[PDB]
Amino acid sequence: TTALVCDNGSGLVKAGFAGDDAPRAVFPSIVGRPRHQGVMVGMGQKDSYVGDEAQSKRGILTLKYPIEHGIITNWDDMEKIWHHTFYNELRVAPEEHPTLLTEAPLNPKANREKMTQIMFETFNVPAMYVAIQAVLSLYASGRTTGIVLDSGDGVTHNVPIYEGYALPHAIMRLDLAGRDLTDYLMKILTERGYSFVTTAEREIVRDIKEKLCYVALDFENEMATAASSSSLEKSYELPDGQVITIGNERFRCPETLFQPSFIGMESAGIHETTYNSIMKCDIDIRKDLYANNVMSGGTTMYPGIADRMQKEITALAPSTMKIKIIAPPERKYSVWIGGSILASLSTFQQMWITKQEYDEAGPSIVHRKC
Amino acid sequence: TTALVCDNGSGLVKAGFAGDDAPRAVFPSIVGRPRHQGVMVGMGQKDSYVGDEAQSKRGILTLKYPIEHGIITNWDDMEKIWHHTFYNELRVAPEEHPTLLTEAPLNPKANREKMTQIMFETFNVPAMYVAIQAVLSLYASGRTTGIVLDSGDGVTHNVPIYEGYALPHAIMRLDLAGRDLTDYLMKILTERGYSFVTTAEREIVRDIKEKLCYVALDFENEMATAASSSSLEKSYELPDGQVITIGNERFRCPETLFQPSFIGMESAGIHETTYNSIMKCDIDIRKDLYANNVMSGGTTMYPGIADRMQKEITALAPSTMKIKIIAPPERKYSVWIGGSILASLSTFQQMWITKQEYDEAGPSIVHRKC
Amino acid sequence: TTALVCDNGSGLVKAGFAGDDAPRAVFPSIVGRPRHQGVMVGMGQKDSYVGDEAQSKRGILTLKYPIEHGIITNWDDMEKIWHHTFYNELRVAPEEHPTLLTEAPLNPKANREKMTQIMFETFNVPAMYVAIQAVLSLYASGRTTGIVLDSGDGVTHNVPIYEGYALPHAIMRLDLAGRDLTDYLMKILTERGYSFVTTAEREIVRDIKEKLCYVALDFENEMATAASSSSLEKSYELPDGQVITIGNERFRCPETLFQPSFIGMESAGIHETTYNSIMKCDIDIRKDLYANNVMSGGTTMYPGIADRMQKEITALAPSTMKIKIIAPPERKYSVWIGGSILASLSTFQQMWITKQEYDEAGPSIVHRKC
Amino acid sequence: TTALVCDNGSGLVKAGFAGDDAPRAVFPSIVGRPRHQGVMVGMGQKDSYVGDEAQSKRGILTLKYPIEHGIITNWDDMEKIWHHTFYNELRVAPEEHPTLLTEAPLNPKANREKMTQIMFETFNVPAMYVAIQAVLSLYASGRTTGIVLDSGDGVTHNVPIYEGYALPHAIMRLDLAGRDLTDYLMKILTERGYSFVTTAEREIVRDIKEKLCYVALDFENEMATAASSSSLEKSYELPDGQVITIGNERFRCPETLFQPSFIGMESAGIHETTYNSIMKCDIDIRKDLYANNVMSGGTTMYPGIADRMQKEITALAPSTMKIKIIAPPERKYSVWIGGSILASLSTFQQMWITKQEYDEAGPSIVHRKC
Amino acid sequence: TTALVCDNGSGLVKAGFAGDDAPRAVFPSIVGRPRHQGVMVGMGQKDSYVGDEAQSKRGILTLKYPIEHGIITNWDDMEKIWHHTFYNELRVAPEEHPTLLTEAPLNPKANREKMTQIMFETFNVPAMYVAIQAVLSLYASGRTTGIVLDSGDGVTHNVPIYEGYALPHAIMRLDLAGRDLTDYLMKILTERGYSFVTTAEREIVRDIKEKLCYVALDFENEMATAASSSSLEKSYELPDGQVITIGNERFRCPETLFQPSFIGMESAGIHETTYNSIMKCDIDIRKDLYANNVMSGGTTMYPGIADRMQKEITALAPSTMKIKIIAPPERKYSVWIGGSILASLSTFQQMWITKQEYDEAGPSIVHRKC
Ligand SMILES: Nc1ncnc2c1ncn2[C@@H]1O[C@H](COP(=O)(O)OP(=O)(O)O)[C@@H](O)[C@H]1O
Ligand SMILES: Nc1ncnc2c1ncn2[C@@H]1O[C@H](COP(=O)(O)OP(=O)(O)O)[C@@H](O)[C@H]1O
Ligand SMILES: Nc1ncnc2c1ncn2[C@@H]1O[C@H](COP(=O)(O)OP(=O)(O)O)[C@@H](O)[C@H]1O
Ligand SMILES: Nc1ncnc2c1ncn2[C@@H]1O[C@H](COP(=O)(O)OP(=O)(O)O)[C@@H](O)[C@H]1O
Ligand SMILES: Nc1ncnc2c1ncn2[C@@H]1O[C@H](COP(=O)(O)OP(=O)(O)O)[C@@H](O)[C@H]1O
Ligand SMILES: [Mg+2]
Ligand SMILES: [Mg+2]
Ligand SMILES: [Mg+2]
Ligand SMILES: [Mg+2]
Ligand SMILES: [Mg+2]
Repeated sequence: TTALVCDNGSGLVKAGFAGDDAPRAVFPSIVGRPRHQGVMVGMGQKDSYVGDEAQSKRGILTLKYPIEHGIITNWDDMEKIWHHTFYNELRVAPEEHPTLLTEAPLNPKANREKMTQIMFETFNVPAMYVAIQAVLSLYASGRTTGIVLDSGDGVTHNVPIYEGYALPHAIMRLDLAGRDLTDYLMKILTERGYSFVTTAEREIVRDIKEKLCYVALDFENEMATAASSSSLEKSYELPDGQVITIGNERFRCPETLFQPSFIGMESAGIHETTYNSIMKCDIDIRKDLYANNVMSGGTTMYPGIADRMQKEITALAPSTMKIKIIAPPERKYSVWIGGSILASLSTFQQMWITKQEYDEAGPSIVHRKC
Repeated sequence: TTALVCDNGSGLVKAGFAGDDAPRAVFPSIVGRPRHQGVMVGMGQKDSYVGDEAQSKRGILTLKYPIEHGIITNWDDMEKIWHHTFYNELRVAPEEHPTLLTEAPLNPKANREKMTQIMFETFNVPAMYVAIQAVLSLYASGRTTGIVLDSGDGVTHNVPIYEGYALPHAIMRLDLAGRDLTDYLMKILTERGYSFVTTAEREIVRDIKEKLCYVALDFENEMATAASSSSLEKSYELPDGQVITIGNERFRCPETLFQPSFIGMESAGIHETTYNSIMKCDIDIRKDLYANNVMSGGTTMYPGIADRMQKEITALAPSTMKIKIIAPPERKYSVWIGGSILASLSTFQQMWITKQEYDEAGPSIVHRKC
Repeated sequence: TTALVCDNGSGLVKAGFAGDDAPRAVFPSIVGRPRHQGVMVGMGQKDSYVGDEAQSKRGILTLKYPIEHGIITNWDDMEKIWHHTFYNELRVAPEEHPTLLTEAPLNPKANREKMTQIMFETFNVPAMYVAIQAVLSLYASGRTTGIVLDSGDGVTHNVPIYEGYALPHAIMRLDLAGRDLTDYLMKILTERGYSFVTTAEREIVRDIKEKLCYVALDFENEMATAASSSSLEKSYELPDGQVITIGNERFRCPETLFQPSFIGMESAGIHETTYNSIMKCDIDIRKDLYANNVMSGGTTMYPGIADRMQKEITALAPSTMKIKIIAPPERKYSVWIGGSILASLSTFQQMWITKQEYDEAGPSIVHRKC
Repeated sequence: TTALVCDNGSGLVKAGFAGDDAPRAVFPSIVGRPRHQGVMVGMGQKDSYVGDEAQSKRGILTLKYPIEHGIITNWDDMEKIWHHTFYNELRVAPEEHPTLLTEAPLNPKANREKMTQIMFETFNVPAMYVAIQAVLSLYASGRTTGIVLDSGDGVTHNVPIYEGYALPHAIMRLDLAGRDLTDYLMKILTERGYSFVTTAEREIVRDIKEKLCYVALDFENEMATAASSSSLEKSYELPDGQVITIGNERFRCPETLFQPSFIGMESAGIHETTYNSIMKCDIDIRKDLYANNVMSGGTTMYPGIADRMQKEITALAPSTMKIKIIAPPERKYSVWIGGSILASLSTFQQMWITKQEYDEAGPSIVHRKC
Repeated sequence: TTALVCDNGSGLVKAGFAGDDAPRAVFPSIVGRPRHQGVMVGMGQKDSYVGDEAQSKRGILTLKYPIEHGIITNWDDMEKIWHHTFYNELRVAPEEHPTLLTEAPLNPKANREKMTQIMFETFNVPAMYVAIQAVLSLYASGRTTGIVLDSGDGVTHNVPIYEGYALPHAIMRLDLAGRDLTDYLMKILTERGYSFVTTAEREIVRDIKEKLCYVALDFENEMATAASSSSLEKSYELPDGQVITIGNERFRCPETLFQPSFIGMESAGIHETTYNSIMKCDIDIRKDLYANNVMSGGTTMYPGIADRMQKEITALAPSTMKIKIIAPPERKYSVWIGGSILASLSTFQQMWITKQEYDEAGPSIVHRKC
């Protein structure tokens, strides 16, 4: 009866039933093969470790993400993570409840085809559907009008949606996301005397960026304050026991979202892609899209990103237009919230692709249906 | 008991009961099909949108006019607009009150035949009548003598009417109207750096022409003032937030009414067709037609069109004759005013074509009756 | 008690009571049917228009004269004009006052019979009488001796009358009158660039001939003056506003009265028919008829017609005889003046044909009585 | 030695030498100024285009007729057409061969004066003559007795001619001709959905009337056949590629020749003007004029016009009289045939007005001579 | 003596002398600022790179087009490109030979004014002229009649031209051109696993579209062949060494020329705008415009675009009309060919705007002259 919604993101896998507020299953999407020979005999040494067990034993593992910027690079570990979150995390079978998968727009069709094939052949689900992460994150907002700024761990994409009709010709996609921010933070933290080279360590930098990084109102004056005094510096407690003192890196690595020239990308920052997509949209819907900029994803959780997004957009947009940046306090899981509120809808229950519909169509039904 | 009068114009549909001063229902006559796929599920997405709901959601629609220059191009959307203005706008049934339709002279008989067939078969009205827009606009003037300058959104026509006997052999018809003026304004506004290509945008140009365009007393001196200084330029507030600065376009696009060589037409302007029709009329009625030039329609609402019409006519007419241009302040709906004052007349109540009269006659009773 | 005198002429109907100087009712004798369909509903549109209401609304009517050259062509409109001048113009009933009708000599008996039948059957007058227009126009002169030159709109006739005994064997009749002059003026005005084809327009030419045409003392020298210079040309104010410049047409179309070869008639001019009738008269009354040439009718109102008539007659008559042309200043209505002065006479009151006399006699009493 | 005969008609200019059967030069009499700026440089763009070159390039021109209903409205283009037909069409000089011009009766003297002045001053012809179109069209018939029904493109006139003596007092002139028929066809073709507004298009309607229009034996029964079935409708191949389906318009627009109330004229049809002119003629020549009704002009080329003219005339004329309608198969150029057969006559060679005769007389010799 | 013709297009700058067949100077119109700091010292690092040097060093540059859809967005780089093509490419001075510039119709007057000001103030040319690209591309065809389908890199416009007189009221302009096709190809190539985000890469997609894209005879059957088998797929050699396998994208992105709904535009495809402009033209020139559809520009170089244009036009045009699509093998530079054949014309040598003419007129002489 109930439906499963599985937000297979690049950094986290939010999986839970339909009709509830919060996702019950949340864990990093990495698999870890044992790095060392393992002299001790017995104790249940396994070939792989998924999620929290990998996070706890990350010292002797070699963590890696199966999903790049949205595309699934490796498939065996992806279906392994799916089997894990289905059996060892939710303790349910896929043959009973329909599953709901999410993806980013401007996605290779091979990824969706392999998703459908894996879901229908290995697990044999009665029905499923492949929605868009940004559209669901807009559902969670309760409204139907406004452009969505969805930026997760691997991809940042924006799609403007009017009063039910979205604009596919203005869908912008930026490969700059949280993983690139973590890489830039690792690259700029070596200038302080802290080398993070290995994948296992990189997670420490990820947590440091998650709980110590913020976006400045403006770059120049915050640098001037960084240059003068240590009033800005703050210390962190490392798992090994040492302490580090980061200064301008607290707001320099989040600035890459607005100035991609730091990691080398030529793409316009997240504050300019939205304005360019709205300027590519229709001239009557711009008044409604300017005052509705729905943000989602874990990357939009920095303290002060909403204020800078606002300021930049009213700097780009005309003065008479008013800019509003909807910053929900549960925007980290807004995609899952939208999927769960979508799965309970009665009108949507008819457009699930079913096995009986899938047999004659093959793995190509997903493009024509979704 | 009461009778419905429905001025199914090319740009607006003025619909209301009989015996009242103002039409209660006024909205643009366009239907809009959804342009984009519509990813959001639910919320009441419809196949079409008529009138003000189309004007509000014109961003995602593709607006189009079912009526060209007076002829009804598409019939399904026309009867859809009729059903809309009957049920969702007036909340009345056509089976009870008789309806009154209007049309322009020199009209194809197929249009009137299809009008009668749709009104008698789909709605099954007890009685109806097809009058002429200019004759009704003259009724609204309270007088019976004078030529009528009726120019709406699709057609401009002139018919001289004496003390009850009109002259059908002098009925002039000009395909130049407000839609052509809007097209010319769109064509000449690209020279300033503002491209309006799509139908939805074109409505913005229509409102700009409605509330920023005027007709000059003479073209040459106003151009000389346009050439020298910006004393003439005025800014406009666009819905997107931007501002535009129009100069000579304020009086260049309304000049097409008097110089059709701008949009390419070879027809004499609205100031020469009236004089040629009066010169085609009888030699004793010219003295009464020269001093009575009743104007109507929304196109005759430009500031200064009455003065230029006067000046041009006394330039064409002999000097001893005096020219008067009746410019009523409610000439935008003068056709509807005349229809409503006509429907209350007791003598007219006998010449409605009824269903019992329509059965044996077929759809050809309208030509012999009206 | 009082008696009605009704001069039912070809161009005008002079109707009034007896014993007064001027006729109170004067209007053109034409009926006008509506030419156009008449789209406007109501306002009192009528089937016909008689007299001044037809003259005012002549633009949309098709005027026509019921009386040709003296004979009544159509009878329904004639009795309609009679009913009009009796009820809507004089506001009196024919059943009370006796009516007096006039006619031209050498008239078909059917016309007088139908006149008597209409007056006695439709209106039921107590008494009536059918006199001769020229005899009454001679009464108005106060004298009893002299030939009468009566020329109205349709017929020109001359009857010499001695000291009470008229000569019926010398009654000449010429079908050349004002209508033929108007037709000739219309035919010769097209050579200047002014086309008058329709009946309504023709009235404008009639007024132009009434107030701009004169008869020359001699044709040759006036042509020589017309040929040289524009000293003769004069302009006219048309009702439409235009102006025309007529030259030799001011005295060419009135010359038809003396040279009938212009409109094609073979009849001797009005200056030769009088001389031929006097030469057909008795040899002792010629001395009294030569010095008494009473003129009447509206056609004899041209400036200079009296002088030319004189000159022509003394050119035809012997030198020892003296020629006099009585040109009264009220000769336009001289027939009505004579009828009114005749109706007051006591001796005439006995010879009215009465209904009681009419019953047994039928419509043939008029020939034996009058 | 040879003489030029130039029938400067309202729609066509038939020009050729004398003594031959057919006119070598035939082309429409219109001049066309270039309507558009003409971006292409070179190629021989000219200020005007006359005749067939205007007909071929009528798309970018604005055609107009210098001759109205017989009067020459504009003189510069008229003398331009004369110079064209003299030099670029016949390749002859006017100084050598005498020219013969034609005109309609009841013509303004200014037109003939300007004709003579242009022919004697600009071209300096040795001699010329201004004849009448109907008299020449009667010459072409080989007989001398009979009334002529000459109806071209601008004027329809009738003049009865006996055994050498014509009757100028019975010359009727009707302004209804082929141009008015084309205008009526354009006005009544808009009821089928085909709008012809511009002058260039109007020529297409002219050809449609020339090769698809006929006159019915009677109006009522042909309408009854038009009302029932499409057995009457016929399609036409437009130059643009489209096809049209005309029904009752094939015989409705030619009916205007007999019922002028369609275009609004009050004049009696061509079947009543002839009878009224014959009834205005002499009573002994009516027997010879009834059996001789010579028709000419291009307007008399409709299939069935002869039969309807016959039927109408024997309906108007007495029964004992026999009516004959001479319908020659070359009546389209009968005026030119008569001019050419007239120019070869030896007796006519003496009455040409010569330059030596023209010097002292001025431009007024034409009225006294012709 | 010789004249310079400079086709400053949106994607390429064809510059060469007059009187020769091929343009000697051809290079992309982009400027590239150095993206990276440039650690190496010396070697001639420059602030900008224009044309082929930018194409060779595009890896470290950020290419951008100064011309949008025809309008010049940035002026400093535009005059820089002009100075480059004048000095570093042709090695000539502008002060000696007159220059000829081209532009698209329906162009903002500010662009032409700035063009004239830059050419007369910075370079001080003796004379110049601003022609239209489509008119020149028609000159290159050697004929004068036919509509031109000019579609370059930024704008597609159509102007019908008759035998020297063009029709400015039927000039259609479509903002869909090769740049939009390249953007659509980049958007649809991400579905195969190849992300092109940066401007430098986009040139690789441009070359892929130039040498691997074709237009199908019909969309449906070619999709059916694309769906079934890889018989359609073809590989490409990337500069980095990798190979790509494109399938339906070979004919899907060129279909945008006929179905603008792919990139979101509401404009009718290039096959419908031509038919709508011809239907807006005159009815006599349609027969000559249907059989003459001159194509030009680099976008019209796809294999099979001529056949599809033909088929679509005979599908829209009537059947009796014959459609011809002139597809010249040098239509990529047809505008330059026409400019060069135009500059050698003797008649055109008089209408160059000169400095002495420019002084008193200011930068506004270009509108009144060209
Ligand atoms: N409190 C926080 N502040 C800043 N960044 C955060 C915070 N929490 C998570 N993130 C970043 O957001 C990313 C998670 O993205 P997520 O929303 O899970 O993407 P997806 O929905 O595609 O799985 C992490 O990589 C982390 O770097
Ligand atoms: N205030 C105004 N000034 C100038 N033009 C106007 C104004 N209001 C309306 N119009 C023009 O008049 C047109 C409406 O014509 P309308 O009178 O409704 O025709 P119809 O009676 O046939 O419906 C509109 O297209 C608009 O361009
Ligand atoms: N002032 C005038 N000068 C010249 N002609 C006139 C004048 N007034 C009237 N007429 C002519 O006289 C005619 C009127 O004739 P009228 O005497 O009324 O005849 P009847 O007595 O038979 O009615 C008119 O047709 C008009 O043409
Ligand atoms: N075959 C035809 N059938 C009917 N009408 C025709 C035909 N040919 C020509 N006409 C009409 O006749 C007119 C030509 O008149 P025409 O005899 O040339 O007058 P004119 O002699 O004064 O030049 C044209 O306008 C055309 O409408
Ligand atoms: N062989 C080809 N096949 C398809 N498209 C081409 C080819 N060559 C060039 N193009 C396209 O044509 C465009 C060049 O347009 P061009 O004719 O130079 O415009 P302009 O004349 O305005 O400079 C390029 O952007 C390219 O995409
Ligand atoms: Mg995400
Ligand atoms: Mg209207
Ligand atoms: Mg009288
Ligand atoms: Mg003729
Ligand atoms: Mg180009």
